[PDB]
Amino acid sequence: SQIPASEQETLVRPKPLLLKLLKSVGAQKDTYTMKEVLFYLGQYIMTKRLYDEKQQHIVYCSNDLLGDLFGVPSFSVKEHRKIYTMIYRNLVVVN
Ligand SMILES: COc1ccccc1-n1nc2c(c1C(C)C)[C@H](c1ccc(Cl)cc1C)N(c1cc(Cl)ccc1OCCN(C)C)C2=O
Ligand SMILES: [Cl-]
Repeated sequence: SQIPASEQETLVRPKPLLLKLLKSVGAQKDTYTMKEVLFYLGQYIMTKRLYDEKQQHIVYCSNDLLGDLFGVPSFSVKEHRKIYTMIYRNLVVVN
């Protein structure tokens, strides 16, 4: 819809700050798929309860490493294209 299914198959190498976050939720490796990166970031948000309990579409991250990563104090989980750009700040695509 917003995102082609093929995007999930993209292979990526996280930069240090993203790697730091991923290591708190998932197995370390040099190269991830975007399916993996997205899953792990989602799990990070859920475990650390960075979403508004009463307004669950909004992630609040100004008091968290995630805010440094994404460069925003908050965002909506519905804004998928924006999320991909924020993630892409922090990785290199490998091919
Ligand atoms: C605070 O959020 C919630 C609270 C309660 C329930 C759900 C959610 N919640 N909603 C969504 C997410 C979550 C959490 C974080 C897993 C993730 C998502 C959002 C942000 C990031 Cl960085 C990573 C992921 C996986 N996400 C999303 C983002 C993109 Cl760019 C592409 C597809 C996505 O999901 C498609 C639907 N899926 C459930 C199968 C959503 O639409
Ligand atoms: Cl933190």
